Amino acid sequence: RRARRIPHTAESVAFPLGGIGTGNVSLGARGELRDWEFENLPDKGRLNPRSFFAIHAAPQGGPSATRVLEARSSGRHDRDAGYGFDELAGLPRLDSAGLHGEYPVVDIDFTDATLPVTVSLHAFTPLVPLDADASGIPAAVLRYRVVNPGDAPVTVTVVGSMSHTAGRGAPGPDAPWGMRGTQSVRWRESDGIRGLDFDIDLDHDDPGYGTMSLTTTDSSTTVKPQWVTSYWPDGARLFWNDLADDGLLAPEARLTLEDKPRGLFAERDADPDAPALTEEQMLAKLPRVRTGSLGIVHTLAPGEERDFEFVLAWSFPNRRRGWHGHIIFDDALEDGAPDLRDELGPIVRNHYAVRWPDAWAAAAQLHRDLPALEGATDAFVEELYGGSLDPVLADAVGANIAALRSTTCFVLESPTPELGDGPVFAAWEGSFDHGGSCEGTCTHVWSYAQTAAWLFPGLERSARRAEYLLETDESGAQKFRGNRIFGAPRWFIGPAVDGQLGTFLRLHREWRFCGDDEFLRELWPAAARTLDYAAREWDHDGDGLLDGEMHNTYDIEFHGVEPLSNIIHLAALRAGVRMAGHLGDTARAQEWALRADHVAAAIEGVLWNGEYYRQVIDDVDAHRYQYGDGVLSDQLLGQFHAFLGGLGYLLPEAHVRSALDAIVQHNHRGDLRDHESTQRVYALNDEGGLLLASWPEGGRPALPFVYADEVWTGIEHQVAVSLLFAGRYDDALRIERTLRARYDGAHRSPWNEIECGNHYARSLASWGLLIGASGAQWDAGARTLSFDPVLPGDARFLFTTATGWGGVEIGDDVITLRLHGGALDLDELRLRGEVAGRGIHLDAGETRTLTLT
Amino acid sequence: SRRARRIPHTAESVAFPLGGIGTGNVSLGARGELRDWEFENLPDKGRLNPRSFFAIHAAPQGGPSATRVLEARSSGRHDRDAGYGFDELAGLPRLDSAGLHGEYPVVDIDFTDATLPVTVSLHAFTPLVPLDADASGIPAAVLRYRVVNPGDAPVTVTVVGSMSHTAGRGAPGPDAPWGMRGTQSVRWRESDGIRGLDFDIDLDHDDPGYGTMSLTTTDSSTTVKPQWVTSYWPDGARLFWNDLADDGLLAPEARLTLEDKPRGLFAERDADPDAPALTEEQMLAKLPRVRTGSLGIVHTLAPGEERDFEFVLAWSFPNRRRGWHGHIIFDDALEDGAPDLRDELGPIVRNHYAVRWPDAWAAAAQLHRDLPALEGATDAFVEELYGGSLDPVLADAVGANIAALRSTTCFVLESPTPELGDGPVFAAWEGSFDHGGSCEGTCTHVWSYAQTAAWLFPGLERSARRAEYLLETDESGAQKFRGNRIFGAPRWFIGPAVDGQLGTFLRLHREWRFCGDDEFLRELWPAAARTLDYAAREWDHDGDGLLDGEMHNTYDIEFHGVEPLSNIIHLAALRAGVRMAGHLGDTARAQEWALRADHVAAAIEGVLWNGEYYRQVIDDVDAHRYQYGDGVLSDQLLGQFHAFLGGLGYLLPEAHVRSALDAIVQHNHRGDLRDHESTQRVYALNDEGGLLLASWPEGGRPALPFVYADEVWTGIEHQVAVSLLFAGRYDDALRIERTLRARYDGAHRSPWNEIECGNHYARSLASWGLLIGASGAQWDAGARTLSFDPVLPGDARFLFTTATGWGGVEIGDDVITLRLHGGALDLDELRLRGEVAGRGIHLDAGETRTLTLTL
Ligand SMILES: [Cl-]
Ligand SMILES: [Mg+2]
Ligand SMILES: [Mg+2]
Ligand SMILES: [Mg+2]
Ligand SMILES: [Mg+2]
Ligand SMILES: [Mg+2]
Ligand SMILES: [Mg+2]
Ligand SMILES: [Mg+2]
Ligand SMILES: [Mg+2]
Ligand SMILES: [Mg+2]
Ligand SMILES: [Mg+2]
Ligand SMILES: [Mg+2]
Ligand SMILES: [Mg+2]
Ligand SMILES: [Mg+2]
Ligand SMILES: [Mg+2]
Ligand SMILES: [Mg+2]
Repeated sequence: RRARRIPHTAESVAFPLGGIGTGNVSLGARGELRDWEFENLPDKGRLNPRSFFAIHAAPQGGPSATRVLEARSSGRHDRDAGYGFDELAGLPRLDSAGLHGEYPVVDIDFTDATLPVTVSLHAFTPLVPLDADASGIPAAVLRYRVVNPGDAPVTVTVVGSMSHTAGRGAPGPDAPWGMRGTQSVRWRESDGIRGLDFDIDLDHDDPGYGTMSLTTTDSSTTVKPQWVTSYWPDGARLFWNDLADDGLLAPEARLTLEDKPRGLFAERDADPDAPALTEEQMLAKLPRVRTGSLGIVHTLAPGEERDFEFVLAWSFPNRRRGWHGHIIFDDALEDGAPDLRDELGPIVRNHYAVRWPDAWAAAAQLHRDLPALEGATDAFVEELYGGSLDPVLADAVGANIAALRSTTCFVLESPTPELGDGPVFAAWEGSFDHGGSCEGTCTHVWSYAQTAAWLFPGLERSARRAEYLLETDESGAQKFRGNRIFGAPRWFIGPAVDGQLGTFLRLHREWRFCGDDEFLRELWPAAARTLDYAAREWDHDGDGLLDGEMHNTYDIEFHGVEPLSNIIHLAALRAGVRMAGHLGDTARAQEWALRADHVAAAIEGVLWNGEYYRQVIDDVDAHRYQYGDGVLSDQLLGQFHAFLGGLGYLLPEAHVRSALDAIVQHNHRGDLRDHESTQRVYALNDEGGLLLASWPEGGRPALPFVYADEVWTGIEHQVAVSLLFAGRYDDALRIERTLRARYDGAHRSPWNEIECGNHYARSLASWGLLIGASGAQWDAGARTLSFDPVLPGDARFLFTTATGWGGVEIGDDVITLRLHGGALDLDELRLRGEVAGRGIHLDAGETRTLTLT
Repeated sequence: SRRARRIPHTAESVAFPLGGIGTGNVSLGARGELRDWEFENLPDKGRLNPRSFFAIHAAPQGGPSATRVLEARSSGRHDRDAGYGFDELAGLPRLDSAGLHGEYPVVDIDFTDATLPVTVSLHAFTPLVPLDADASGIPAAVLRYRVVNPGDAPVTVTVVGSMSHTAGRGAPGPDAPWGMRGTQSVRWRESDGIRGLDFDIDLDHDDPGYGTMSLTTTDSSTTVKPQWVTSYWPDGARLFWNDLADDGLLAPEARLTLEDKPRGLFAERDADPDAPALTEEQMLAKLPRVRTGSLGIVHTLAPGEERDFEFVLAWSFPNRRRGWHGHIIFDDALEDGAPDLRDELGPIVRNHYAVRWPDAWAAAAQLHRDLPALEGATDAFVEELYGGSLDPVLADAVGANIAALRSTTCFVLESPTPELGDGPVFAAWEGSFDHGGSCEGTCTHVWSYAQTAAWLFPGLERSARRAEYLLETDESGAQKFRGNRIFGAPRWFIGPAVDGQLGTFLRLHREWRFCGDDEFLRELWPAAARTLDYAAREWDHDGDGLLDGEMHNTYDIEFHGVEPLSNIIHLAALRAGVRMAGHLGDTARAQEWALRADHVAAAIEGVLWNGEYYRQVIDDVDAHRYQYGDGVLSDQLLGQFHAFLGGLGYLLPEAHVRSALDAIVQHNHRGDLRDHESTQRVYALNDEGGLLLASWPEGGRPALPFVYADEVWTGIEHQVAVSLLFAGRYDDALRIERTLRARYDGAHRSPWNEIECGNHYARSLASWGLLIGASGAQWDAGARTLSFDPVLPGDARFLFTTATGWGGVEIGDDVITLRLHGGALDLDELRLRGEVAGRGIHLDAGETRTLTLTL
């Protein structure tokens, strides 16, 4: 296998299935399902009762074997009440496993000393670049490949057993058995698929309502649609008895073995010769989760390999209207915007529910379209992980896509009439284990996130329209957390300099990617105002440099004069000139171009110290949370945006390189055992990482900004991307190797970079590594595509554009474009600053090799 | 040189619990970290106490200083969802490694580090004084850091404890800003011969969440920051570390907040933007409500010098909400009969320890003032339990499991019900979930397994027997197996369990035999005798003397047919009944019971014995769910465990008892569980071993056997190993114990926490019987006789207890020595291996007597 084998003992490792906005379930390195979080909230560590795969292998004329299809557990076994009944941890398992993840696809290869067959699991949820719907199906393929390496036929049953997740409620008389409603399960065969269809009797508009399914297209099935529900776990024992007996299953004659509540379960007030309860009446007194099993049965010849293919699908269509987070409280709202919530009502739907209002619909789609969906997914994996990128960089780019497809992000169906009809992308900053982290598609965080802008640009556009149409007032003040997507009044807190101007940079990015001038024009009156706001409101001494108190991503305000704000502003001005001039807004184009030149001069005159850019302040201790002559890792965040936006260097190339080099030299730690931090920990011990700031020349405040001693993968990524554009390949690679080692499975999961929450949005800065490594520059307005790889010689990269995606392959004398999705109609193709092709058009499925001479 | 085997700092499960009987607890991990902060009348495994940690500043003369948290480095998962948070101070430098050496109640944690210019060890304990439940119930612990200077220059060392109070948390909402329903306080205090930090909270004194804490020393060489800065951001910790790492000295903060008014993200929406600053007091009212302080002790160590930096951590949460408030005995499960006193009695029951000690400081002051005697007793205990002849495996099993008795699982109430009169009453959960009690009501079917308190704190067990007989036993002799009436509530409506009810009667005999108090027995005797007669009357439907048909038991199901668990317990109960009846002059009842017992033993042999073991006789093992038939039930001879411990000897032919025990071992013990198939709960798995509850070596497995048959319970493992020691099957006892304790050797589970339905599970207290069976200790307080009969020949040395006193017994063929460490002992006879060693032996604490044995 190409991916690195992660052993079954790496307990943190979780490979997430599910798509954009769908919610998720993960596979651990034991091959177990974990982190069941379908229900519009995170739920790391949620155990789904009785939900597992199992194998019965019956060698012809030989003893049978029956195992759960999981490697052995390891680690702490001191659960407070033991592993519970519903975990079935006492059933026999496979000795070991290795997990090989190339997100969105995983392979988990099992090893066992005695099982008479060998097993692997291939799993994925499709990902189709530029197709957010196809990439947002609430379902996953679970495909178990079984090999008979023995000399006699083996009859193999692979059986998924599953419980629906819906229905939990807080303990109480409205939630007997912790369940607010009662589940159902049945066998179903319709829509070209067969299997188990789960439901619940909650109201159609209850936020907790949802469905699940476990299906196959395999005709060779054996089923127990509904396990027995008794007070004791009879269901499970009967299931195992049924499976290990013969590798076949039957429906249960009786759905409960209780006649009436007795012994410990007796109702104190029951009439002791009440009439017999019907089974339905007895079921009404019992636990409300339901479980079924779908088995697929094949006799494998000596040597034969066969796939046992399932789909697991789910649908929780209803969200409560509002973030219901921990920041934007209904008493932290400012007056001024109409409160639409009573009129619009208490629910907003997930977008995915328009096509797939229940699990069956999603399953049926995934099975019907599997060749194309899988074909796309596989082409994506091959381009992303099978080209010339160093494996570390492919890992950083690819694995972090998981954040975009996690509970951190979601897509709402028409949440507010003010944006018109259609999907609106919105996101937390991250996911706490059990709730959202930091609501409002936070602009100072999300400005670092690049992945969606290149893979699902539609989503990012929908978000920019919320910020400009709803969250930007007449003066140009833009909220950095948005509440108006729900119809709710705005958050009362004011603008952040990085969030407001980062948003403006993202408007440029979005427009550059799609080429849609109408998109830009709609947002332009508000966007221009936000750029004007900065020079007017944030420069108190009229020198062109933003100064004094401005709020930033560090949750504090910087004072004095300093590069984070100023270099972002410089980039925004440059972007603003491009957009203004294109749109014919000649007054702003001129005004901003003058301003930009003046700012760049003033940055070099004031903030540059001959090695890096730093904060000019009278007294670094006069206000808490400053940094002064410290080296701020984000000093050049503006330049990261500029490189990615095709704006090149904002400042003298040698000065930018010096500054980057200072960041690497001073702020990168190979080992953190001696680091003296009172802050949050995302790197420690024998790990390394880029610090947010350090003070190599002294001047450390008593109380520096409150995250200065921390390590943020997002900042690591942005700096590495800048280093790539600057030609500092070795250092970018070292940053990325070091940070991804913290996420190699030993202590943290590859598919979950963390900050304030799991699947943290800043981690999506990582996509810029592909861009920087390849020097990809797509301008949809010019219809030009160019590459300029940092490393010389032969190369092969994934690329995206608005209209199409594929692979680029570069040699001495030729460049090849192969398109896997959509279409490409280039005015011009450039390689290393030279014209490689004019008028170059390709359709999906076509390859063109162009001579460079 | 440490006697306990070294547990590495990488063993994440390991937690050495400080605290005493009924006090609540905090634990030490193998990194030397404090963890599992659970002082407040409920379990709380995994609760992190913000800003609560020890650190060292080591300033070598003429060398670079080192400032470190006095913990080894963490080593497992680091993927906390938000990172390690500010208040964990996980980004401060730590030590390369540590080795934990626990001989409960004492622990030593030895740090190793390549950069620190001194070497550090932590010695910690909460005193344990056998037979003194109060002295063993101090809500405090000693934390004594030994620092050695192995280098070549003097080093000025500061060892600093920083600590937050735990009190005040509230459910999310407007009255719990920052998650805190009250505001804590901390101050420097010097009083009662001690000094340090005194923590309080502005909750009402009767609030269940009210309490205090203290961190004190008697060292005069202190440096202190009594109250860290409270700002919106964690300025306090930054200032703390700047202050420590600068010079190893601390100062009080001139400003208790660095906020002038709420600003920025914390600004109040409606505030006037140019509002003036608030006072410091008004500003603190708007800020987080936990308070932190730091007590440092400073000494300069010459090359080769060592010094103790001694702290005491103490706490007090005096108030419990009246009632179990568990998950079984809800209002819809309450019986009409006994009237509801709850409204008449008032909403709070106090912890017993809160009678003696008003607050944390009081308990700290006691512990410091009395420390030489308390520690002396504790050290003498440790030496007898762990420094004698027992195989270390056995000493481990006996001593580690005491933790359960001193955990949140158990507590002691001040006078919860007028119906028992005034005084402390012991009560217990079966266990402790991570964040709540497991299975309320001093459950009798579970607690009948527990032996530790009956030998170490018998008074506690007597107080509980009174609740059962006076409160939970009706006029027919039906006894509840979960007791709600201690709180003045109606009884639970569920009826008796055969093992619970008869197990409690066996424990009455046990308690009476230990103490020799006929008045204790007489008060309970009418109720107790009715509970024994209840069995033969109500549970034998075919007149054969054997209990038959539907009887509920510890497996939470009912056995049908006729089967040994019930019947061999009954046999044992009858034999104990005869002793008690005979002594009290209830001569007619003694005779009746003796003859009934003779008939029961004969019927057991004639019906339940199959030539190899005892089993369930039933027409169809599948006619009723949850049976076992011809399976081997590990608990078949539980009655015989009681009988052995109660001095009653073999209940059945010796060869048959040994055969059955051998069959339990042979059939139900597993060295490895890779091949095991269980749809049940997991307490043992994979490459572990254990004793299964049942197995079917000759077939006859029901489709749905009892619901725990395929499980492994340490309590059952212990009871069987105890019986095996009595029966002379030492090797097999040791094997069961070796295998079970290996499950709790720190690799996957903690030595100090055997688990079943909950942490610190009461059944694990069967482990005390290993000492009794290994030593063959037989104490009869009514006869004033003490005998030993060790399973292994030759020289031996054991802990022993009696009602009046405790100590060490040293045995050879030439002499037997008693050394009494506490109390007194007045023996009419001392016997060894059935022979009189001496008569008229009178010892006081601190004395020894060595008797030469006859040739
Ligand atoms: Cl899109
Ligand atoms: Mg959790
Ligand atoms: Mg349905
Ligand atoms: Mg079958
Ligand atoms: Mg200025
Ligand atoms: Mg490591
Ligand atoms: Mg075509
Ligand atoms: Mg075309
Ligand atoms: Mg917990
Ligand atoms: Mg006080
Ligand atoms: Mg100082
Ligand atoms: Mg009866
Ligand atoms: Mg009978
Ligand atoms: Mg082994
Ligand atoms: Mg192991
Ligand atoms: Mg000798």
